[PDB]
Amino acid sequence: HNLHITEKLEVLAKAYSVQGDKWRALGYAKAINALKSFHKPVTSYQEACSIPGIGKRMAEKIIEILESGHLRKLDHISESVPVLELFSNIWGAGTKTAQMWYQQGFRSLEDIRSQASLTTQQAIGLKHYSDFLERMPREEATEIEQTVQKAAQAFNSGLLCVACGSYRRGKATCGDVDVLITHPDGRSHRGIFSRLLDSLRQEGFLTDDLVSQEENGQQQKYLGVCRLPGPGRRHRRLDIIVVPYSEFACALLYFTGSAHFNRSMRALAKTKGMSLSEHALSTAVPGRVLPTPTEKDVFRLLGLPYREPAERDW
DNA sequence: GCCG
DNA sequence: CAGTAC
DNA sequence: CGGCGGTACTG
Ligand SMILES: Nc1ccn([C@H]2CC[C@@H](COP(=O)(O)OP(=O)(O)OP(=O)(O)O)O2)c(=O)n1
Ligand SMILES: [Mg+2]
Ligand code: NA
Ligand code: NA
Repeated sequence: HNLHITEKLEVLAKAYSVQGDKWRALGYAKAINALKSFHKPVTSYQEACSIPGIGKRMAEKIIEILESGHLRKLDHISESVPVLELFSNIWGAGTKTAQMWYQQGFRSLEDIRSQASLTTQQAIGLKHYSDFLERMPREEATEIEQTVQKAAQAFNSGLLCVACGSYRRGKATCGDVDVLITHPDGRSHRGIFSRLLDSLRQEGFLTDDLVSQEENGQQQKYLGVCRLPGPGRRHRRLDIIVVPYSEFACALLYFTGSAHFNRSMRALAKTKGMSLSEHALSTAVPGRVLPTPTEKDVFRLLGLPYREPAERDW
């Protein structure tokens, strides 16, 4: 739907975000969404005030954009913001690191390459800078998930592998590939990361590891980098989680998202004296875990109608 | 920034 | 722990 | 006045 007030607001929101004002940025995000959810182009100050997520200050900005066709605050955004955005788009660097690099006089990725001290993660993020900002066709995400599934089912064919994130939400393109792995017997998921990752390494599929606590038998996730074989391939981000079957629905719901949708659902759980995580839906406090064999049960226990993954793309 |  | 990440 | 989702690695 709408509109063009949001276009101005998003510039401001991004400026707040990269500069580290996360809660103010959150407020803008919620306002921007409320605006995008409204059917009718907002006209009245009082109208743009009745909307949940819109207050006195967001209203005024809306009124100025309606009257003047401009938001004066956009003329006074710090000159640092484009460089902060450039730096924080390095995987493994966030606002704190970006701000420090900026304070140290760095202005370009060449500055970072030649003069900044990089964490192991950040060096990987930098060397794949363009690739990690690309989205892949969902056809490619299928190939990547199948690669993971084949390696997994090769040593335990009962392993259940499901591509989640934007892929499961049906998006045409994917930022990365998110794969959930579990086992219906409730125990054969334990300790498999070593075997799975070793297998994917043997064929040269994995190219870099970002987060992978392989000294821990209770490792929950792998975040890394892969590349399919042959010409015309880019490096793609790969995220794998391995979960016990008892937590399947909550893990699936979480990993499917969207992130915004997860936050909304967890917010709602709080209002009902409950707590929702990737492990379980509980009553609040620890608390008592509720039985959730399927995603549908999570919605039901929260008093919600079920939403298909494509309807969770918030 | 928003909200209770 | 703070930072960054999902 | 003061929280905003809930959680998993890293060093
Ligand atoms: N702050 C976040 C980030 C992610 N997730 C969850 C929901 C989405 C899932 C995968 O994360 P991403 O890969 O970042 O999201 P995506 O929906 O798959 O989008 P993209 O196509 O950009 O990867 O993990 C979350 O709960 N909270
Ligand atoms: Mg994803
Ligand atoms: Na980053
Ligand atoms: Na490791």
